Amino acid sequence: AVPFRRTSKMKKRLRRTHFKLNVPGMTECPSCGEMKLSHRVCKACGSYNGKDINV
Amino acid sequence: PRVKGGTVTRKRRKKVLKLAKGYFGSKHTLYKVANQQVMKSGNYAFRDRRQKKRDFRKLWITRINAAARMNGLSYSRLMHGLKLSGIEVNRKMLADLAVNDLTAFNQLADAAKAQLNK
Amino acid sequence: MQAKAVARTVRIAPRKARLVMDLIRGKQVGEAVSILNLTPRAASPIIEKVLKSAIANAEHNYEMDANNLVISQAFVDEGPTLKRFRPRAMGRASQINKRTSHITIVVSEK
Amino acid sequence: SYRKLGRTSAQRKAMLRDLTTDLIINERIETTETRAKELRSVVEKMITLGKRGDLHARRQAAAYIRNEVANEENNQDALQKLFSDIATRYEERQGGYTRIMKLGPRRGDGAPMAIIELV
RNA sequence: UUAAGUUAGAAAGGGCGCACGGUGGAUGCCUUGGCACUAGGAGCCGAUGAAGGACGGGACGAACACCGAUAUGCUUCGGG
RNA sequence: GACCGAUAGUGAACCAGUACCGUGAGGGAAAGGUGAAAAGCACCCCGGAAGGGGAGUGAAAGAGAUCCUGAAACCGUGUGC
RNA sequence: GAACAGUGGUAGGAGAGCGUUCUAAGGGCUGUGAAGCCAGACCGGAAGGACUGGUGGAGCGCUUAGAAGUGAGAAUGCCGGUAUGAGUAGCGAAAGAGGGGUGAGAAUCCCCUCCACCGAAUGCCUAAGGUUUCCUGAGGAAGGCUCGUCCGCUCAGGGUUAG
Ligand SMILES: [K+]
Ligand SMILES: [K+]
Ligand SMILES: [K+]
Ligand SMILES: [K+]
Ligand SMILES: [K+]
Ligand SMILES: [Mg+2]
Ligand SMILES: [Mg+2]
Ligand SMILES: [Mg+2]
Ligand SMILES: [Mg+2]
Ligand SMILES: [Mg+2]
Ligand SMILES: [Mg+2]
Ligand SMILES: [Mg+2]
Ligand SMILES: [Mg+2]
Ligand SMILES: [Mg+2]
Ligand SMILES: [Mg+2]
Ligand SMILES: [Mg+2]
Ligand SMILES: [Mg+2]
Ligand SMILES: [Mg+2]
Ligand SMILES: [Mg+2]
Ligand SMILES: [Mg+2]
Ligand SMILES: [Mg+2]
Ligand SMILES: [Mg+2]
Ligand SMILES: [Mg+2]
Ligand SMILES: [Mg+2]
Ligand SMILES: [Mg+2]
Ligand SMILES: [Mg+2]
Ligand SMILES: [Mg+2]
Ligand SMILES: [Zn+2]
Repeated sequence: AVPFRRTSKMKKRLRRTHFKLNVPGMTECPSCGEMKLSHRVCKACGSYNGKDINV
Repeated sequence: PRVKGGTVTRKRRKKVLKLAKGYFGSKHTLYKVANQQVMKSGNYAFRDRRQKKRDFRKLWITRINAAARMNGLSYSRLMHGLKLSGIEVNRKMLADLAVNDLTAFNQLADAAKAQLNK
Repeated sequence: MQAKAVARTVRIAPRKARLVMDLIRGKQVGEAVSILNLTPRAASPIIEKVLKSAIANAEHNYEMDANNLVISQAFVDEGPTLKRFRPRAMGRASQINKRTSHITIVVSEK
Repeated sequence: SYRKLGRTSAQRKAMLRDLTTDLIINERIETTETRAKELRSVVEKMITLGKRGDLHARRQAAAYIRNEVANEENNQDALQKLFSDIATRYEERQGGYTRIMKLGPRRGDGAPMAIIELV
């Protein structure tokens, strides 16, 4: 099966309506103030839940 | 001497694409389809300059009928009476009175009624 | 006042860079850096370097304050394509477009 | 249920045994998050044997723990460490000998990584 | 307040117009090279080793051009 | 020269009978243009570099080597309806 | 100029014209900005033609006549570019895991450990063929179906010894 007609620019753009990234689930790190992914160790300073991990 | 294609080709094609401004998608962008649509637009516009005259007469007649029936005449009877009374005010003008000066329209209608009641 | 940076002919496909650009367009430079740092995409480190280059220009060349900057323009343009060929079955080759991007960021005071 | 981790039964067993011994020796490893989540139960059940301490328990553990050096100084095996150091540490604690902390995606394949460590 | 009625606005995204870019290499202009001829020359080279090559030669990689272990040149006569 | 002007004119304006293809005979391309002059961007800044932003040079750098012009397709950013 | 009449059209006949390159003769334009290109709401019955602004940076119109490689939308036309399908199919038989290191950057490079696979081979030698791919150091644009600090890749050096 092959396309019977080429897809117009418009139909290509309508299809790509939902082809997007979302903003990360990010929050300010209470330790160092850099943004971190919620529920992950903060990469910048290595803190999680008010404790240093990378000790 | 050799004659390159040169600039004549793009000049001609650009003119067609300029006439295709506002057409949808590829029809304002690509020469071959813009050219077909501009051609088709010519046939339509010729046809529609004739239809326009049919369409406005249809509209005027509708409005004259509406105004006529407010004076207890059908359009048909009104037009018969106006012709008998010798009145040559045309449908464009009658329909204008019907909208803008209905008292004047009613005088013409009353003139028509007079001739019909004879 | 505006500061611009451009990365020309970066080896990443434009469609792929534009996914990430769409996250940061109009954001404050602080937020945009964060977004790029926590967005796991190939384009993120490339766009981060352009964004940081634009901020540096804003500070160094034009004495703008990096705290008050916003991304005012952000776009990806197609660079030149590296054309390659993948061998397929039955002795046929098929083209591969190794596309490149020109990545522009303009920062400006809010 | 339980996870398959993209591996055949035997491969998956081999990998869980490897990771289990790695976490006994090192006390903290980094791995994919889904591996960490599978590893918790398997490791905590080895610590339960260690806490039992009897010979039957030790041989059950010997069927799982790998033959690797946990301490070059003392010539202590992973099994010996499990049954001495780890078991003693967790005498009073009732389960939950491990914790998983999430790190975020690694370059290369976006795999969500995590630290798993003994508590 | 209730009822009945009417009408806005909205944009995930999209369309048209406009503005500004990217890509791409058309067009114009240009000519290092061609094409067709005219006048005149010359119409053969080789065992005294040709035509055409290979390998080499420089202070300095490869390649071109030039040269042949006298190798990026030798002598001589003229020119400058 | 009322011949061509870079898809033309030689296949070949360019290191072309080359590259490449074929066991071989043989087939056989693509590819011209910075600027008058390299004056070919000291120095500073972001970056591992690439690439940029300044500063310089220049008549011009949106002439910076992928360098005269720079159409269209095609790809984007903004937004008046 | 009046009147009267006429003016659908395929094959096709006839006529009148538009535009392109070149030449000749007038005449001109142009660094105070030529051609080309972009834009516009201008003009002509059509082909078409100007004007204004922008870009461009050196050539070009006009008149009359001449000569033609003289006009493209179709040839499953030729060459080039770029789309669509699409962030889709695919990424080419196979066991890895963790710790340490290096580094701008590491699932992918190095080291270590255990695990796993071949074993009339997936080992050792050696033809043909290839021709430097070998070793060392440096490198990361392209090649490598991902990545890359690595490499059969790039750059330097080096390396093949016979009665
Ligand atoms: K040719
Ligand atoms: K102009
Ligand atoms: K065609
Ligand atoms: K066998
Ligand atoms: K290396
Ligand atoms: Mg043509
Ligand atoms: Mg084959
Ligand atoms: Mg089995
Ligand atoms: Mg010519
Ligand atoms: Mg040209
Ligand atoms: Mg040619
Ligand atoms: Mg061959
Ligand atoms: Mg310009
Ligand atoms: Mg010039
Ligand atoms: Mg140019
Ligand atoms: Mg008729
Ligand atoms: Mg001309
Ligand atoms: Mg012709
Ligand atoms: Mg065509
Ligand atoms: Mg997808
Ligand atoms: Mg995918
Ligand atoms: Mg599909
Ligand atoms: Mg699918
Ligand atoms: Mg798939
Ligand atoms: Mg594979
Ligand atoms: Mg080697
Ligand atoms: Mg790669
Ligand atoms: Zn932090």
